[PDB]
This record gives sequence, structure tokens and C-alpha cells, in this order.
Amino acid sequence: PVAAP
Amino acid sequence: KIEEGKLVIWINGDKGYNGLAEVGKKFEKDTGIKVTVEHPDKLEEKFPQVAATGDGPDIIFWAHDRFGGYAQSGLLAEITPDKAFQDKLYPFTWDAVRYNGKLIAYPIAVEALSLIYNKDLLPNPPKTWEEIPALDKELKAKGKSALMFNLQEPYFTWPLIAADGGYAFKYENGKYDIKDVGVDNAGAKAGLTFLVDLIKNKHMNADTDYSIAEAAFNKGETAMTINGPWAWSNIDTSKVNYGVTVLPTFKGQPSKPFVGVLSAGINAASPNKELAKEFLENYLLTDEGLEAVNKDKPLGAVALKSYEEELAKDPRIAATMENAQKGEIMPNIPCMSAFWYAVRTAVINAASGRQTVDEALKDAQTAAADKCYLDELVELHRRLMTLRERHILQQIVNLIEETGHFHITNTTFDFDLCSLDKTTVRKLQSYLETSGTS
Ligand SMILES: OC[C@H]1O[C@H](O[C@H]2[C@H](O)[C@@H](O)[C@@H](O)O[C@@H]2CO)[C@H](O)[C@@H](O)[C@@H]1O
Repeated sequence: PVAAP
Repeated sequence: KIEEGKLVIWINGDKGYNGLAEVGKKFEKDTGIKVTVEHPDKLEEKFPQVAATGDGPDIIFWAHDRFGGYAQSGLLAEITPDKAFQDKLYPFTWDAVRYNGKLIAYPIAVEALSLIYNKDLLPNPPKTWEEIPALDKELKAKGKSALMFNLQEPYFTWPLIAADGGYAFKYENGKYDIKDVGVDNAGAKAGLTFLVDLIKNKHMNADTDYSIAEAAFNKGETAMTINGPWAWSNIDTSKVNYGVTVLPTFKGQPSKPFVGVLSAGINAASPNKELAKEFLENYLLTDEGLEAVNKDKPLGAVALKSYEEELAKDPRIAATMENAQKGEIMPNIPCMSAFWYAVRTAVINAASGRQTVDEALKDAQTAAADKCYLDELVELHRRLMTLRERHILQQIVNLIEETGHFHITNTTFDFDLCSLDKTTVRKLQSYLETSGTS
């Protein structure tokens, strides 16, 4: 799971 | 805990541990430091268990394939030889012990399996696997068999499987990846079917292991065996007039053994890192150090240039080099243990009738590739989650947007690496190698 701004 | 002021070394029971203990005694004579050489059973599995708790040997010897996994688990110390020392060994041996840009072991020797044959039973060894069934029939009429080799370890059977199958791995975007059809292809199925057919036709037995095959060849009961350089000592002692040569071809294709670089790593928990370095660089990796080990059990084509030039005229070493050049250098990535378990299970299952060859290799491929790919995604996730620079972040987001596999929250752009096609993941890795960021 990747979260980017 | 590991005892300070002494060296404990582990090396496999098939290697020259007595010759290595002689190098240890020379180190002891000069330095006063005692060196103990041990050969525990299943040491490649024992080492990650005891070293995880801060125990184990100061130095561990094994082929380079297992070291990447040990290094990823923080079990090895980074080695720091200077340029002068590095120039003493062949450059490709250093590449085998490099993991994530760092040297994690000292290379000792290049190993590859060869065909070993008894010249008094077979003056001319077969060039093909295809001619082995008729040759066995001819030898069975004289009280002998054509070939016996270890069927329990995939290291010994992989050369035949990969002859028409090709290499299992490829190097791409700065890492070794297992190919999508590296284990499951038509050539690999043809090779494993040939092996199973040798068993069904009573030319080989499914339960043949290392000791059984070694005892049969050394007692003159079988004309041929498949083994590495370490085995030559017991054959010399048995007085068999033997030859060491190229492995048989299958469908005209050379057999492709996995090539291992026998390497020495230093345990990260060792309080004797400096003594270990001195022992390995100044005592073992010298002509005299490698000769003491080599005279007990041959190492193969050693990594030290000066000593390799002295052993180059040995026809048995030229056969080792020939088979190594036709084979595949083992990757050192952490999923190598899962790849070996998968192939081991596939060969055992096919030989016993538990699975068909097709299903055995299909299952080996998914098990090895799922583990290798998951490790790659874990690393790519770690790498992506440290990026902060706007231009790089925008380009990764742009690549994900093209697929539509994302969701947005009040504060983040989210995506799961498992929901992407492998082509998108390769674009991410390819872009990351150009970004200048790691
Ligand atoms: O069979 C899988 C096994 O293959 C290799 O082990 C070799 C080793 O490299 C040789 O030095 C020799 O001792 O025989 C072994 C096969 O019994 C890999 O190095 C190993 O990790 C793997 O499990």
C-alpha cells in the first residue's frame, strides 16, 4: 500500500 | 554469545574442513588466536536461525546464493578489503558477493558440476542424455549401471531441466528477477520428463541420494556420476581411473548447471571482525592457504588469480570451467531459498508420481515467482515511501493515473502495488533507475 501527497 | 579472542568457522561437510583447520593452525602459530572448524549438518538453515539471536560462528562458508538473504536479515557484516586486495581476485567473483552495492563475503572458489566417468568401464563418455538409456541396458548386461547421481537436491537435477529450458533468471533494472516462464516452460518440462522416464525405465532410482551415488561410483558399480570438485578426493582414494568432462546435452542443448561461488561471510554479531578479516585476506586467500584446503578437497576454479594460474593446467578444472560457462551464475536475492524449496519439491513430486511433470513445474514456478515478486514489491514500496521531491512524485503519480488503479482520500493518492500489472511495476522501476534516487 503506497500513499503519496 | 560469540567468544572473543578466537575464531569459530562453519563450512559444509563435503568441503575440505581439515585443510581449512590447517590454515587455522598456521593462523594460531603466528597470532596466538585459536581457530575452530566445524561442519554442522544443514548449516545453510542453521546459520540464519542461530545468527538471528546473536550467536553462531564468526565465519560462515557457503555458495553466494544464500548470502543475500542473510545480508537482508542483518546477519552479515559488510567487508572492507582495500583496492590492492580486491585486485588479487577475479572481478566477477566480487560481483557474486555484492548485495545492494555492498560486499558481504569474500569469494573463495567457483563451483560447477561436471560429468564424472570411469574410463575402465566407459573409455568414451556419452555426449548426449538421449543415448544414456541404451548405454544403461548395455552396462546392466555386464553387472553395472550407466549413471547414478543425487536426485534429492535440485542443484544436481537442474542442469538437465534447464538444458532446453534456459536460464531461470534475468538481470533487469538493477536486480535479478525470476522469469515468468523460467521454471514452467516447454524445455524445462521436456527435461524433467526425460529424468522421470529414466526412473520409470529403471535406469535410475528415485531414492538415490548423495552418499548412495558417491558409494556406487567410487566402488566401480556405475560408469558415471554428476558431482563437483570437492568429490575428486574420494575418487582419487578409491583409485578409479576417472575423467571429468562436459555434462551431456539434451535436445542438442548444453546442460546448464547453477554456478556457485564458495564464499566466506563474517557474522554481524561477531566480536572478532578484524581477526576474521586478517584470517581470510592474509591466511586463506593466499597460494599456501588455498593449497592446504585444495589438497584436502578440491575447491574448483579458485577466485585468487595467482593460485588459479597454478591449477589451470588441471584437465578436471578446465572441465569445471567449461560447465560453469554453459551454466547460470546463481542470483543472491533473498527469495533464492524459496526458489530452491519450490524446485526441490517439483523434482521429488515428479519422480514419485505425486504430480505430473507439467503440474510440478507449474506449481514450482508460481511458488518461486510469487515469493520473488512479493520481495521486489516490498522493496519498491520502501523506496517509493521515502521519496519527497515533487517532480519524481508527480511522474510516479502520472504513471499510476494512466492505469486508473488508484483511490484518493481527503489527504492522499493511494495505490496498491499488487493491483498493478507487472508492466506498470517495471515502468516504475525503470523510471526510478533514471531518477538518480535509490
Ligand atoms: O540443491 C539446492 C542447493 O544448491 C546449492 O547447494 C550446493 C552447494 O552450492 C555446493 O557447494 C554443494 O555443497 O552442494 C549443494 C547441493 O547439495 C545452493 O548453494 C544451495 O543454497 C541450495 O539449497
